[PDB]
Amino acid sequence: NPAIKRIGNHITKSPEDKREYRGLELANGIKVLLISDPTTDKSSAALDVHIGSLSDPPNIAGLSHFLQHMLFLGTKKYPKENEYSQFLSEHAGSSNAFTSGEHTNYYFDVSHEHLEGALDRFAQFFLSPLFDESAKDREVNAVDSEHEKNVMNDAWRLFQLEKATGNPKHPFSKFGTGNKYTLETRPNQEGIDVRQELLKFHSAYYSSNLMAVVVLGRESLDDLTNLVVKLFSEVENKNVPLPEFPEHPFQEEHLKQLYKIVPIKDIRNLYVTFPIPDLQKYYKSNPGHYLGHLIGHEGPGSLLSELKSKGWVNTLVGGQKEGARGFMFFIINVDLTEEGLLHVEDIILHMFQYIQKLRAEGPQEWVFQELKDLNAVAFRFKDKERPRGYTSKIAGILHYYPLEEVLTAEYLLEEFRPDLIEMVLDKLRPENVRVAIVSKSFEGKTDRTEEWYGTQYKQEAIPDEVIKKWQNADLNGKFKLPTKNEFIPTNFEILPLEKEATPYPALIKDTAMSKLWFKQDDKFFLPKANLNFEFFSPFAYVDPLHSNMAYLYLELLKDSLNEYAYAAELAGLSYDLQNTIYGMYLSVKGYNDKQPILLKKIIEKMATFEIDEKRFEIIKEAYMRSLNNFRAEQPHQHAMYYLRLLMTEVAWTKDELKEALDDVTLPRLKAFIPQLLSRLHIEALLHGNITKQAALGIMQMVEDTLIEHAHTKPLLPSQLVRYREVQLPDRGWFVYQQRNEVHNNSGIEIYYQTDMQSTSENMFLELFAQIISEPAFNTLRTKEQLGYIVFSGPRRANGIQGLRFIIQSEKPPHYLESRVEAFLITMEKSIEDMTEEAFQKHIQALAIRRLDKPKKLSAESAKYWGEIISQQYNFDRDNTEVAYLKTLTKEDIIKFYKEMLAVDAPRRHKVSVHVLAREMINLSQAPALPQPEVIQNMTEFKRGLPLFPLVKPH
Ligand SMILES: [Zn+2]
Repeated sequence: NPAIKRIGNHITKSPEDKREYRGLELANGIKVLLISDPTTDKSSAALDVHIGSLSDPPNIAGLSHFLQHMLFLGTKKYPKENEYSQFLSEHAGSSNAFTSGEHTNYYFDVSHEHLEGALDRFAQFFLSPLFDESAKDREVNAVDSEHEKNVMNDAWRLFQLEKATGNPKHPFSKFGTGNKYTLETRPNQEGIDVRQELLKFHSAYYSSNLMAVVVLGRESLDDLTNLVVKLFSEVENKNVPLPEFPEHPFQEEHLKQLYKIVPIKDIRNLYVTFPIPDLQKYYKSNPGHYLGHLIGHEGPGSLLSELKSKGWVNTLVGGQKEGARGFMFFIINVDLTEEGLLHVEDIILHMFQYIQKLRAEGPQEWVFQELKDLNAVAFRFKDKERPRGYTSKIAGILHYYPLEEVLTAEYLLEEFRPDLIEMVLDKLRPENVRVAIVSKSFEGKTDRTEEWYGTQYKQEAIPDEVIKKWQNADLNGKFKLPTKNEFIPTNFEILPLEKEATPYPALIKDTAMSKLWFKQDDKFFLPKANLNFEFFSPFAYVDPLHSNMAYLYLELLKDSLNEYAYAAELAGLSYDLQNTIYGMYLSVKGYNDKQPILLKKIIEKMATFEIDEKRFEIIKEAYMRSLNNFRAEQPHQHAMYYLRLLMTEVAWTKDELKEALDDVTLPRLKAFIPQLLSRLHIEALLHGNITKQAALGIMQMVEDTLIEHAHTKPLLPSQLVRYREVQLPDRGWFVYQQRNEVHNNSGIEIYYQTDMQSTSENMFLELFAQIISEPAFNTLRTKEQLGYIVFSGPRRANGIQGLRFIIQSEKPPHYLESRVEAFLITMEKSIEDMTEEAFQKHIQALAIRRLDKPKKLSAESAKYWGEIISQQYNFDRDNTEVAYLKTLTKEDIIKFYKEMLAVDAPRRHKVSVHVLAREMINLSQAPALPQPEVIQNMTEFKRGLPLFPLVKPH
């Protein structure tokens, strides 16, 4: 075969991985991985081009990102602007892409029966894209919103600020997103033909030698091979040299520098950065991760422990951070308490003290050995990935590793390299340090402005006196290396499937205190389990004050277990613990071996909790800011939030919570906890590598612990009250209007309430949503370009449902309203004009999506958990609902549109949330809308309306 340059030897995989693999290099240089999974419901492909933003023309920032957007909008073989989206949508698929500095990564999934058609359309992106003039003029606005959305976001600002403070000559300094100015206005002004620059760029850099492809399907490896050779060997090889960046963006003049930065949110952070060489080639020893593991440790003896005890920091991140081919960074990032903010010099001294400890002890093979063993176990028992993410991830790493090692390369450690460890450790020195402090206290004291985001900051030399103090850091006896991790699992035995084992969770305990749902894993056979618990107390959400206290309690509890639980975390045993409107939620996930130990500790801790006053005051202060910082969330997020407040029976606002927070004292909190625990109901799902007897024991152990230490008594069934959704009146339209003070975009959510969830009402809604899904995106974004964010689909809450539209835009909400209304009328015509085959395609597409099997335990657990917390308990829901779905007709959907959704629908139930921005033809005809009732007060609104029933259990 002349189209294939070489075929891969065995691709190393986990012995638990039933998927089949073959690696190839095509004659044109494309590295390929083929994955055969005859069980998969969705097939997938991805292609990664080893070119990105760092290669943008200096005079056209964002070109490669723009290019990425434009490949979706038509090729020579498939010139219809949305043929790709529409094909994927009509075949249960989805696509996306991303542009980073050195990569452009495209990926899709689709129903397994339609891989070839999806893959063919896809391949044309890399052969002959149209870069249509009309589409270019429109899509540039979507890139502009993407950017607009990021501008007042603290992370993006910091991201670009770093680039702005290094060598300006370095490609690292480039603005990667682009916007209307960089991609249209300035280029027109400078006489540039952007369509030619896209063609020029595609031609020069989209070369086969820089591409890697991954394809996953039901087909055999042989069949997948022919397929890929067929569609991809015509991609042209231009032998483009791979861009490299051997010169660090941070040279001498950029070291021993301090940056004082004003955030948008009220946050307090410190970023310590060291420039380091490119460690990528050392992947078999991974010295930077060895050091990140230690410097970032959260257990006893760690840097974070001492910083916490001193009341200076709460969280810490440490380790290596990617740059590009040629350079990397090493970082230590902490948040700051109000004291911490006054002690940055000391915090940083402690950092250099801990680093000095590492020099003193030298490289530790036992530490390396441990990281190795953990990674080995993690790889062996890796959860089976969803195809779309998997092809994308592997396509990226086909560029860095031999074909035979792509699956293992990022997991298995091979080499102990004390030499490389000392080499990197030698870079972590004060003379090589960069320091950034983010705090509102710098407000008004800054003299520089980063140009792309507007970030206010100040730059100073770190004084030599301060550098010297850091350089002479003695050994602090508070810092000890971590000890052996006792949570490392050793028992991976898969218990044989019991005789009375069930396909769905079975109710195996139904007492006044406990409802225990159980299922032994019959699918995945990895030594793991998920243990989920809902704790109900009417006292977790009875008022704002108690809602605050439930939160602080659990935050305090997690803060207190952190040192102990960290070992468990590294050993693949994690837990999740948060307060809810009904109670408390606890999830323990991971290797089942040491699980009961961690679970017992959490419950013991809950029931015998002693609060540290210093920890209390600090966490309370952070929570204060956290509530306040909601003002800086995105407009569309505000819209969703306000709607959730409006449609739920009981809901405390951020203002209400914040106001009540000043009244939370230590005495009150101490009194609250035993009250909260005094009466409970526990509903649990125990699912995985466990038996009925172990499950009964785990459950009973949780109860017995609560009973012994907290004297927990049962709740009454009548107390187990779920909240209802507000029942909107026939033909009603309500508008609630608010302003976002931070962002200069508007947000809108439109909710067309339909009826109670129900087999029939569920599938009417879901099928209509399926049909309008792609056209809504194509119409409201691609054509009309209202915003980057355009979403439509079902909304489900409290047993009720309806259709929702969410948009974030530069246009005012009342304008968005008419365009969404104009769009609905178009869909009605579209359903009338659509063929029977086209209609059945949509039924078939939704069917595939609903019946898509979970590939890992947690995904299956999640399905059940939904059935359980919604109190609907409909475990066979998918087969049932798909069967009903298949009997539906074009006529049925049209009747449902006319009765519930159309503008003059007799049972239209419409509520709109308008979030105004900070400073506030060729188009289809929008219908005239009625005068809306403007909601002035959320409480009056709820009082004046009925409440829906709750859904009856299955
Ligand atoms: Zn984008």
